[PDB]
Order: sequence, then C-alpha cells, then structure tokens
Amino acid sequence: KSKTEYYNAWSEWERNAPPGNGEQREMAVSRLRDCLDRQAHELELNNLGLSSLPELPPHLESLVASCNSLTELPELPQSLKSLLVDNNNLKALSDLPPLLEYLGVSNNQLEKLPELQNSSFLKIIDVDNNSLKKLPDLPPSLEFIAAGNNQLEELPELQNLPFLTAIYADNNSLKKLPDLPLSLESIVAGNNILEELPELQNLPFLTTIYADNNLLKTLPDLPPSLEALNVRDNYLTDLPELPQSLTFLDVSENIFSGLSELPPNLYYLNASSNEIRSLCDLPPSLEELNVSNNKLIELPALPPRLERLIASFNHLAEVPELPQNLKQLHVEYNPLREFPDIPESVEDLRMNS
Amino acid sequence: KSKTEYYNAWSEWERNAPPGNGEQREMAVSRLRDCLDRQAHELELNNLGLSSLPELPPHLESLVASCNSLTELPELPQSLKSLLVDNNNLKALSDLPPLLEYLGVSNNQLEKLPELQNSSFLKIIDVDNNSLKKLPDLPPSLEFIAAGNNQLEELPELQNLPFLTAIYADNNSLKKLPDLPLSLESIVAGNNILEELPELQNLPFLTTIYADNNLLKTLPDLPPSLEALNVRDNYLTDLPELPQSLTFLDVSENIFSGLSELPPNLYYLNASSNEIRSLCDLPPSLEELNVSNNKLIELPALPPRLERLIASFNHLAEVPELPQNLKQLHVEYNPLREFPDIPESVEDLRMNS
Amino acid sequence: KSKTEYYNAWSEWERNAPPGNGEQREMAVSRLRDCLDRQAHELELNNLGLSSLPELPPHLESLVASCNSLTELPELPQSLKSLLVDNNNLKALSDLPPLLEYLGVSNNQLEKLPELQNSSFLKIIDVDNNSLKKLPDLPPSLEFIAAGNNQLEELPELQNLPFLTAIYADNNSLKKLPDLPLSLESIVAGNNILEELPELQNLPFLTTIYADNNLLKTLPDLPPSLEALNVRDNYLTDLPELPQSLTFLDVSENIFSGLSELPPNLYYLNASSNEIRSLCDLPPSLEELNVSNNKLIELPALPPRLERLIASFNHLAEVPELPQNLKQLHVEYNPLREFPDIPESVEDLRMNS
Amino acid sequence: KSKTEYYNAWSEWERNAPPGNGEQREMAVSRLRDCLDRQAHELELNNLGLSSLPELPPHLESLVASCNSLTELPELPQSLKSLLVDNNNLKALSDLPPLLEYLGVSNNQLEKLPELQNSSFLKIIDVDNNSLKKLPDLPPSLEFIAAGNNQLEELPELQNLPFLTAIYADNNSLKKLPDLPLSLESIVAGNNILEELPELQNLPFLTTIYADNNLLKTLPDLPPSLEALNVRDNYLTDLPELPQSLTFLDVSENIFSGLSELPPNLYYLNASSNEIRSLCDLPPSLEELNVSNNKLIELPALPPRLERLIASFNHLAEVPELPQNLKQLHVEYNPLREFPDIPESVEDLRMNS
Ligand SMILES: [Ca+2]
Ligand SMILES: [Ca+2]
Ligand SMILES: [Ca+2]
Ligand SMILES: [Ca+2]
Ligand SMILES: [Ca+2]
Ligand SMILES: [Ca+2]
Ligand SMILES: [Ca+2]
Ligand SMILES: [Ca+2]
Ligand SMILES: [Hg+2]
Ligand SMILES: [Hg+2]
Ligand SMILES: [Hg+2]
Ligand SMILES: [Hg+2]
Ligand SMILES: [Hg+2]
Ligand SMILES: [Hg+2]
Ligand SMILES: [Hg+2]
Ligand SMILES: [Hg+2]
Ligand SMILES: [Hg+2]
Ligand SMILES: [Hg+2]
Ligand SMILES: [Hg+2]
Ligand SMILES: [Hg+2]
Ligand SMILES: [Hg+2]
Ligand SMILES: [Hg+2]
Ligand SMILES: [Hg+2]
Ligand SMILES: [Hg+2]
Ligand SMILES: [Hg+2]
Ligand SMILES: [Hg+2]
Ligand SMILES: [Hg+2]
Ligand SMILES: [Hg+2]
Ligand SMILES: [Hg+2]
Ligand SMILES: [Hg+2]
Ligand SMILES: [Hg+2]
Ligand SMILES: [Hg+2]
Ligand SMILES: [Hg+2]
Ligand SMILES: [Hg+2]
Ligand SMILES: [Hg+2]
Ligand SMILES: [Hg+2]
Repeated sequence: KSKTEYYNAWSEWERNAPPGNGEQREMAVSRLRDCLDRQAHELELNNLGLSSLPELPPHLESLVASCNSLTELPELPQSLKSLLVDNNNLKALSDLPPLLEYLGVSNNQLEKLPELQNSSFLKIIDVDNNSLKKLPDLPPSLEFIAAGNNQLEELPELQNLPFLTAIYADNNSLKKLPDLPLSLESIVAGNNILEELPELQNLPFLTTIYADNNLLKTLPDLPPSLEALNVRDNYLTDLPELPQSLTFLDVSENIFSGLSELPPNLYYLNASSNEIRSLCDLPPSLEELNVSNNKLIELPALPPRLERLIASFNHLAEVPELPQNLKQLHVEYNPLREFPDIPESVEDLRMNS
Repeated sequence: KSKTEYYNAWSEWERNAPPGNGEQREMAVSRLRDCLDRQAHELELNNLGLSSLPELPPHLESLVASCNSLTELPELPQSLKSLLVDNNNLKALSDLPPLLEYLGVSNNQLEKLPELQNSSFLKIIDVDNNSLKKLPDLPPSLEFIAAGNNQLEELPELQNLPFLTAIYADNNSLKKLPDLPLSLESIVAGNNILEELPELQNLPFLTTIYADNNLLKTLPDLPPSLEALNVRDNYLTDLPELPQSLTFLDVSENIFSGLSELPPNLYYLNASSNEIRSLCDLPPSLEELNVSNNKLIELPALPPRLERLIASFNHLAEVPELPQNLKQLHVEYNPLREFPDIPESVEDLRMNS
Repeated sequence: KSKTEYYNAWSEWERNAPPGNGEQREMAVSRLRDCLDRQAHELELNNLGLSSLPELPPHLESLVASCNSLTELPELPQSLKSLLVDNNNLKALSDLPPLLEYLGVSNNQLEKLPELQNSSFLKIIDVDNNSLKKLPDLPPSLEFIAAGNNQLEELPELQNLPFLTAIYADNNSLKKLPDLPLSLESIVAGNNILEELPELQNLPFLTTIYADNNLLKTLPDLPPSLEALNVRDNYLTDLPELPQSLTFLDVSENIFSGLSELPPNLYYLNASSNEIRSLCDLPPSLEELNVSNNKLIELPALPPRLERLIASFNHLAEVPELPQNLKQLHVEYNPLREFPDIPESVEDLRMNS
Repeated sequence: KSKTEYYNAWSEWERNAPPGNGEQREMAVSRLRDCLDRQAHELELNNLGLSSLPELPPHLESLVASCNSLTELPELPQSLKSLLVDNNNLKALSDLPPLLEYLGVSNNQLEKLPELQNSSFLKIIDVDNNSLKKLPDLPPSLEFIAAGNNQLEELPELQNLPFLTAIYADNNSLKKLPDLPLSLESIVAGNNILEELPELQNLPFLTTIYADNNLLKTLPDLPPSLEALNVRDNYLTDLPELPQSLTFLDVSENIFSGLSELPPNLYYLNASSNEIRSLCDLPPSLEELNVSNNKLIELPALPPRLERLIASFNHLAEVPELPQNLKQLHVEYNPLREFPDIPESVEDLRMNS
C-alpha cells in the first residue's frame, strides 16, 4: 500500500463521518498523515469521537485511540507493542498483535477476551470496568493486571505466574481468591465476597493488601514484610500478629473494642467507626491517627510525630497535650471540657459540641 | 412602687447600656412600658442583647427574655409561672417563684440549680446545654425534663415521679440509668456510656426509646407497647422479641449479620451500616427501608407500601420489582446489572457504579 | 343509617382490602368504630395505606386521612370544617363541604381544583406540591395560601382579598406577581421567573419577602416595615433604601461589589457569594454575618453582639478582634497570617489554608 | 573523610536522636550506609521524622529528605543536582550547590530564599506553601516555577526568561502580573487580586490560563492558541473572541446572562452559577456541560458526543433528547415535567424536585 493509498483511504473515511455526530475525523486524518509522514512510533487519536478507525500506518508500535466510540477495531500492525483503547464501546477484542506488551481496554463493554496466555509478551493488562464474567488464563510474562469492576466470580490460577507483581480484582463477585504467586507485591481485592483469604504467611514480597468490604471474620497470618493493610468494613474482632514493617493500617468499620500494641513504625492508623473503648500507647512514628466515631472517653498520650488527629465523634472531655508539629486537628462533636492549646503548626482545625 | 417609679427606673437602666455594646434597651424600655401600661400577662424581651434587666412589672406571669446576655436575673414576681431565659450566660439560678410551672434555661452556663423538688408546680424543666455535673431531686409534679448535653454522671431517681412522661438525658456521661417510672412515655438517652438499660418490660406506656451511641451488647425485654426504638451505633448482634406495636426501628451501626422477621406494622427500618448478608421477607406496612452500606447481594421482595428505598453501597446485581408508589430510590454504588424499571411515582433518584 | 349499618359497611370495606397490599383496614375499622362510638369531632386515619375510605361517620368536623393512597375521596359530611388529605394520589378534588375552613391537599397529583371562591369559610388552603397549571379565584375569607411547587404561570388577583396574610407561590413559573393586598404580611415566591416585583412601598403590614432565585435586576421601594428580605440569587447591584425595621437580609448570590450602611437593627446578614471587596461598618445589633466566598482582604470592626461569623473563602490575612460572645467561627480557606485569639464562648470552630 | 569516619559520625548522630521523639535515625543510618557503600546517585531519607541530618555522602547528586522536621540543612555536596526537602520546617535556605537543577522546598516556613538568578542550572523550582513575601530574580535557565500559596505582592519580571514554560503563582496577593515570556505555556494564578491581566494576544504558545477568583471585569484578547481557560468567580459579563483551539472553558461564578457561540472543538464547559437565561446551539464536540445553578427554562439540542450533563438547579420543565453515549446525568432540582428517557450508557444518575 502506498502513501497515496493511505492518504486516500483516510480521506474516504473522513468523508464517511456520521454527518452531525461531532467526530473529529479531519483532526484524525491530520495525525495519521503526519504519523505516516514522520513514520512515527506511536499514533495518538485520543478523544476525537471516532466511531471507527481507518486502516492504520504499518509498523506502528503504539496506538493511542482512547476516548472515542469504537465498537470495533481495525486490523492492527503485527509490529504493535502497545494498545490503549480505553473508554470506547468495544464489546469484544479479537486476538492481538503477537508482540503486544501493554493492553489497555478499560472502560469498554467487554464480555469476553481472547486467549491471553498465548501472548508471550503481555506485561500489563488493564480491563477494568468491563463486563467480564471470567478472565482467561494469563501469560507467564504478566507483570500487572487490573480487572477490577467486572463481574468475576472466580479468578484464573495465579500461583504459577513467575512475574506477577500486582493484581486489582476489586469490585467483583469473588467468593474466593486463588493461591498467590511468590513474586506478588500487591493485591487489591476490595468489595468482593471473600469469606476468607488464601494463605499469606509464605509470601515474602507481599507488601500491600486491600480486602476492604468483604466478609472476613478473621485473617490468615500475614506476609512477614507487609507494609500496608486495608480491611475496612469487615467483621474483625482481632488481628493476626502484625509485621514490624507495617506502616499503613486501615481497620475502620470492623468490630474492634480495643487495639493492643501496634507495630512501632506504623505511620497511619484509621480505626474509625469501630467500637473502641480504649487505646493504650501508640507507636511514636505515627503521623496520622483516625479514630473518628468510636467510644473513646480518653485518648492515650499522643505520638511526637503526629501531624493529623481525627477524633471526631467520640466521648472525649479533653484532648491530651498536642505535639509541636500537629498540622491537622479535627475533634468536632466530643463533649469537650476545654479547647486544647493549639500548636502554631496546626493549619486545619475543627472543634464542636 | 408607682408607674412613674417603674418608668424612671427603666430610663436609668436604659441610659446604663454599655455604650457601644448593641443592647436594645430603648426597645426593651418600650416593651416594659406597654407591658406595665397594658398590664400584660407576659413580657417579651427576646434577642435585644440585654446584659441585664431592670426591676420587672409586678404580677407578670411569664417572662420571655431569651437570647440576651444575662449572667444574672433580677428578682422575679412571685406571680411568675413561666421563666424562659434560654440562650443567656447565666452561671447559676437562684430559688424560683413558687408558682413556677415552666422553667426554660437551656443554652446557658449553669453549673448548679436550686432544689427543684421544692417547687410544687414545676411541670416542665429544660436545662439542655449547660454544664451540670448533677441534677437535683425533681418535684413530683414534673411532667417533662430535658437535661441533654450537660455533664451528668448520674441521674436523680425517677421511679417515684408520678407524672414523668419524657426525659432527655442524651449526650451526658451516664454509665447507668435509674429504674424508670410507670408513667414514662419516652426516654431519649443517646450518647451516654450506658453499659446496660434498666428493666423495661414492665413499662406499659413506654413508647419511645433512644439509646443510640452507648455501649450496649444486649437489650432487656422491651415494653410491650413500644413504638419507636433507636439503638444506632451499639454492639448488638441480636434483638429481644419486638413488640407488635413497633413502627420505627433504627439498628444502624450495630453488628447484625441478618435480621429475622420484623413486627408487621413497622413503617421505617434503618439498618444501614451493619454486616447484613440477607433479608428475609419484610413487613408489608413498611414505607422506608434503609439498609445502606451492608453486605447484601440480593434484596427480598419489596413491600407494596414502600415509598423510600435506600440501598446504596451494597453488592446488588439487580433491584427487585419496585412498588407502584415508590417515591425515593437511592441505590448508588451497587454492581448493578441493570437499571430497574422506575415507577412514575419516583420523584428522587440516585443510581451509580 | 344505623350504627350496625356503619359497622357492617366498614367490615365489607375492610375485607375488600387488596389482599397483600399492606393496607391497615382493621386499624382503620377500629378508628371509625370508636370514632362513631365516641361520636368524636375528628377522625384520624393517617398512614394506614388506605387505597380508599368507606362512608364516613356523619357530623364529623375533621377528617385526618393523610399519607394513604387515595385517588378518590368518599362523600364528606356537610358538617366538615377540616379536610387533611395531604400525601395521597388524588388527581382532582370535588366541590367541598360548605363549612370548610381548612383545606390541606398538598403532596397529591391535583391538576385542577373546584371553584374556591364559593367556599365562604375557607381560611387556609394548602395545595403545595401538586400539578396545578392555574389557581381558581380565592374566597375573601382566605387568610393563608400555600401553592408552592405547582406549575402556575399566573396567580389569581389578590389585592381584593380582605384578610390575606400569607402566600407561598414559590417554585412555580410566574413571570409576574399580582398587586398585593393591604393586609398581606408575608409573601414567599422564590424560584419563579419574576422579572419584577409589584409595587410594595404602599404595603404597611408586609414584613416578609422571599423572591430568591428569580430574574430581578432591581427592586421596588420596600414596605416601610419590612423585617425579613431574601433575594438570594438574583442580579442585583444595588438595594432600595432599607427600612429601619429590617432584621434579616439575604442578598447572597447577587452581584454586589460592596454594601453601604445596613439598617441599625439588622440581626442577620447573608451576603455570601457576591463580589464584595469591602465592608464598611456594621450595625451593632448584628448577630450573624455570612460573607463567605466574596473578595474581601479585610473585615470591618466586628459588632459586639456577633455570635456567628462565616467568612470562609475570602482573601483575609487576619481576623479582627473577636467579640466576647462569639459562638461560631468559620474562617476556613483564607490566606490567614495568624490564628485569631478565640473567645471562650466559641463552641464551633473551623480554620484552614 | 574515610568510610569509617562517615559511619562513625552517623552512629554519633543516631545516638543523638531526641530520646522519645519517634525519629528513625537507625533507618536513616542504614540508608546512608548502603548509599555510601553502594556509592549511590541518590539518597532517600523520606519520612523518618529527622529533626536533622548528619554530614552527607560526598558526590551524591540527589538528596530526597522530605517529610522530616528539618529547620536547617547540613552542608550539601557541590555535586548536588537535586534537592527535595519539601515538608520540613526550614525557615530559610542558604546558597545552593552550583549544579542544582531541581529545587523542591514546598511545605516549609520559608520567609526568604537565596539569589536564584545566580544558579545557572536551576530548571525547576518549587516553593509552594511557604511564607514568601517576595521572590528573587530567577535564573534564565528556569523552566518551571511554582510559588503558589505564599504571600507574594509582586512577581519578579518574567518576560526575559528564555525558557519559562509554566508558572503557579496562585493564592498570593498579586494585584498585577508582569508581562509574560514568549515561551510561556501555562500560567496558574487563581486567587490573587488581579484587577487585570497583562497583554496575552501576542503569546503564541500560551495554552493554559487560570485566573479564577480574582477581580476581573474584562479580559484581554487571548493567545491565539489557547486551549484551557479558567476564570471562575470573577465579574465577567462578556468574553473576548475565543480561539478555535479552546477545548476547556470554566466561566462559572461570573455574571453572564447568556453565552453566544462557543468555539467548535470545546470539550468541556462549566458555566454553572451564572445568571444564564438561554443557551443557543452548542459545539458538537462538547462532552461535558455544566450549567448547574443558572436560570434556564429550556436547554438547547444536546451535542451527540455529550457524556456528562450537569444541569441541576435550573427551571427546566423537561430535558431534551439525550445522546446515545450519555454517561452522567445530573438534573436534580428542576421543575421537571417528566423523566427523560435514559440511554443505556448512563451509569450515574440523579433526578429530583
Ligand atoms: Ca460503633
Ligand atoms: Ca457514633
Ligand atoms: Ca459492615
Ligand atoms: Ca461498605
Ligand atoms: Ca463572586
Ligand atoms: Ca471564590
Ligand atoms: Ca445567578
Ligand atoms: Ca439558584
Ligand atoms: Hg506511523
Ligand atoms: Hg472520553
Ligand atoms: Hg482519556
Ligand atoms: Hg465522656
Ligand atoms: Hg458524648
Ligand atoms: Hg510535646
Ligand atoms: Hg475530619
Ligand atoms: Hg406586665
Ligand atoms: Hg440569641
Ligand atoms: Hg430565641
Ligand atoms: Hg454481587
Ligand atoms: Hg460490590
Ligand atoms: Hg407491584
Ligand atoms: Hg441516599
Ligand atoms: Hg365520629
Ligand atoms: Hg406517607
Ligand atoms: Hg403525615
Ligand atoms: Hg490578601
Ligand atoms: Hg486568597
Ligand atoms: Hg471586645
Ligand atoms: Hg461554615
Ligand atoms: Hg551515596
Ligand atoms: Hg510528612
Ligand atoms: Hg512525602
Ligand atoms: Hg420553568
Ligand atoms: Hg424552578
Ligand atoms: Hg440521538
Ligand atoms: Hg452533580
């Protein structure tokens, strides 16, 4: 196919624009042209309303066509390494270029994908916000996958994936998680119907876990190097032993009546909306404490590093001495005897009765 | 004292106004005058900024002087039957006229009151929003008392009060409630530190109970004619047998995993922010259902009378058939397969993902 | 008709209940019975889901049947003086008992009413939240009418009504208001399409005006004894001379670049969301000042009576000295140099940057 | 200095930790060690509470020490090219390494900086959220500067800066802007006290302008290739001719009574909280329309590409036909005759009366 055949095919499609429709085909024909004419690497046709695309420049490596109205894709160069067509109306994808490394098709209406484990170089897959009832088996080169907000009832098996690092499977219908891979670094699976978590204690690189909004009564022993744990809105009464590496913990909307000693490097603690009665001493590394909406009548001595204190909706008659770097103080709706002495660092303040 | 002595005393006080201060003493001197001159029943000096009052017209029956800046009151006619001085800066009250029937002194800085049980005609007492550490014994003529938002650690004994009908003691520090009077109709005691409620089952007129935001793990058997129960934000797993008269129930922010059959006249049910998994059938009299922020994946068949459905933040894939008079539909943030068919009655709608 | 015929007619209707439907006809048959049996004045059938009513007890004076599902009403006793059927599905009303004094039919689907000016004792009419495209002429005995939230394009003529005291005609499509009656005390007509107000200066009892959310560029001279004026969200640049009786003024969401001297008894001033640059001195009676979201860089000296200061979203580098009774301070999002010294009265505080 | 001298100096400082204080000096001594031991490029000591730093490894190029508590910095290697010490308590900076390219010191308490125009390789300067009353002259290599939220009354002269691309000077006290450089691509200066903008029409690369929340009555002729304009909350009645390249326009909170034809590629239009009466036809490329809180009674025909329609708080009796890809519909509080027919694309809906 010659330059002139491309150019001409592109002027045909541009005149094919649904007349009123708002499609910026001229703008699109200019980008194809310069792209063919500059023999660029990547073609950017984002947000031009296209309800379709013409034949693409051969040898392109990356197609950026998101935020259009595609229901179908044209044939793609076999040189293609990156496909970014999020925010379209695709209802299915066909098999893909064989060198694809990056698949982005989130915010589409996908109901099924091709056989992903045949694409030997897919590193990153994003099919967030589609209508997938199930996931195909995944290729072993996969490094990252986001499949949140679909309608998944099960996930593929994951433990054999040699390079999987992160999974987003939140907002689905999983009742169970598969055994996880040793390389996994993070798992985000909030809002599923997990009645339990798989075994975690043997995962030496798992650093982040989100399992908020599920059905947990209990947690397994944690990965020894866990750093951030979010299990907000579950039915937990107790926690397993917490790794000394933990630095972010969200236990809000559970059913704790107290918390025993937290690990000593914790920076952020969100334990709001529990039934907590008492706090004993806090880690001195703690910078943010949110215990809003609990049943406290006294707070423990405040960590010297604290910069954020959210203790709204409790029964406190008084705030303990505040740290010289407090930046945010929110202690609205407590039966407060007196105004604590506000440090000069405080730049955001709320107080009430 | 003559008209002229009154008039003159009132012009002295009016010239005594702190100069800039914004006090509307002229306005006040006109009301005293016409009041003396019309020999009115009641004197209205509300919201004129007075930092004080002069001698009052003799024989008045009611003084309305709220929303001023009084720290002290003048001597009051012994004819006085009603004293409304809410929203002032009083830090104590002296003994009162002996015919007082109505005492209103809420939104002041009271730290102690006189010996109330000596005032034989006090029917209604309001000392909400003061700084009372304790309540005096109450007169047996008391019909109503509101002492919410003080710093009460205990309440007077109440069971001997022959006409007590309603108590507001919410937002205090009660760890315990006294045995309640047989005549009591309503008790409002949210936000105290109740570890338990007194015996209720023998109270044949108790119709309303608010004990939200306390420390209850369990409830006593209820008054057989209970109509409204609010126990939001406690630690309840189960309820006692619910009276068939119950028509308003708030169990939000407790720890229910389900609810068995509700009484058949219930009109309003707020069970949001629990851990509910399933609902079996609902009372057909139900007009409002709030089960927001639970763990539902299916709703039960909807009552024909329902006009308000708040089912935001759950896992529903679909809304069941809606009743022909639904007026409000809020089902935002559910993994909703499809839009339910909205009845023409619906005037307030929210839907999302 | 005998007791037994009533009783029996009522048991027929009760068995006629749509089977599942949730209708509390038994409850309704008990109230009719005791009502007939006690020969009560008023019959209360509120909120029982009735989709209809049987024949009513003769000689009743008041019917309370609101919050049901009526599309039609039964014949009413000619003794009827009060009809409260708000919150039903009526799509029309027939002519009414001739002694009716109180008509309440708000929250229904009325598209037309009978000839109201023939009912010689109608004092109060409420047909708020219906679908009335026009109002019938009104009877001269009318004292109050609320016809807000209908679809009125015009109002009846009002100036001849000898006792009209208050009108709610807000949320309609009026492009114009009729000349108003001398007795009128209040007019609420927010959210219409008023391009102008009628002449007001000759109304000696008008005390309250709501005309927020219309199309005013200008206001007529005001009633000399005006006390509350709300003209929020119009296109005003200037105000007419303001009566010294004015005590509530809402000029928020207009286009003022400043305000000259306010009357000296003003208690509340809401001038938020204007383009105000400067405030000169304030009335010393002022208790609430809301000037949020303006273009201020300095506030004027604060009135001694002020209890509420809302000055959020401005450019202030500092708050002036606060009055010893300030109760509420909201001065969030101002480029604040320093924290003002908070008086011990302040019970609600917000500060930020 | 030898490895051992470093190591030892670092153990001295670590033992110097204020005892309780929460400072993670051990963690810091490990990073210095491995950094010296790996002879890394960059040293990362973020968020360890340090109230100080020991001597740094020589030849480092980048220091990341933000989110500590420094009031002072140690001497820095002259090899230093990047200094990231945001979120500390520095009250002044000394002269910097001479090869510095990146200066990050936002969220500190700076009151004055050294003589910036002597640092010949500073490309990026961020001193957002400090207390600078004035800016020093800038070096000609500057590419980006953010000095928002300080207390600047004037800016340095900018027009001579050969490579300046972007300026953030929002939230200051500027009454005037300097003439701008030909290379400038974006200017963010919301919330200052601009009474006017400099000449813009000769700026061929200016693409973005934020001047929301100032005092503009009028705008200069715009840069011919302008793409995004935000002038929310000013006093504009009219706009200059708008470039056909404009694609983002925010005129919310101004005083427009209408808008004539918008440029044909506009994607987003926020004209909420004006006084708009009518809209004539819209650009067919428009994807977001926000005209909330205006005075509309009819909308114009809706663009085929629209995905977001925010038309809350108007007087509409009906919504026109909705586009097949509408994703968001918010038309709450309009006197809506009927529910429009919702397209299957709509995933976020609000409707009300
Ligand atoms: Ca709780
Ligand atoms: Ca609570
Ligand atoms: Ca829960
Ligand atoms: Ca939840
Ligand atoms: Ca403004
Ligand atoms: Ca503003
Ligand atoms: Ca407006
Ligand atoms: Ca408005
Ligand atoms: Hg190309
Ligand atoms: Hg898009
Ligand atoms: Hg995009
Ligand atoms: Hg307490
Ligand atoms: Hg409390
Ligand atoms: Hg301290
Ligand atoms: Hg907060
Ligand atoms: Hg009197
Ligand atoms: Hg007041
Ligand atoms: Hg009051
Ligand atoms: Hg589900
Ligand atoms: Hg979900
Ligand atoms: Hg039905
Ligand atoms: Hg809601
Ligand atoms: Hg009766
Ligand atoms: Hg109702
Ligand atoms: Hg009602
Ligand atoms: Hg300023
Ligand atoms: Hg500002
Ligand atoms: Hg003062
Ligand atoms: Hg506020
Ligand atoms: Hg190093
Ligand atoms: Hg920090
Ligand atoms: Hg940071
Ligand atoms: Hg309208
Ligand atoms: Hg309206
Ligand atoms: Hg269409
Ligand atoms: Hg909205």
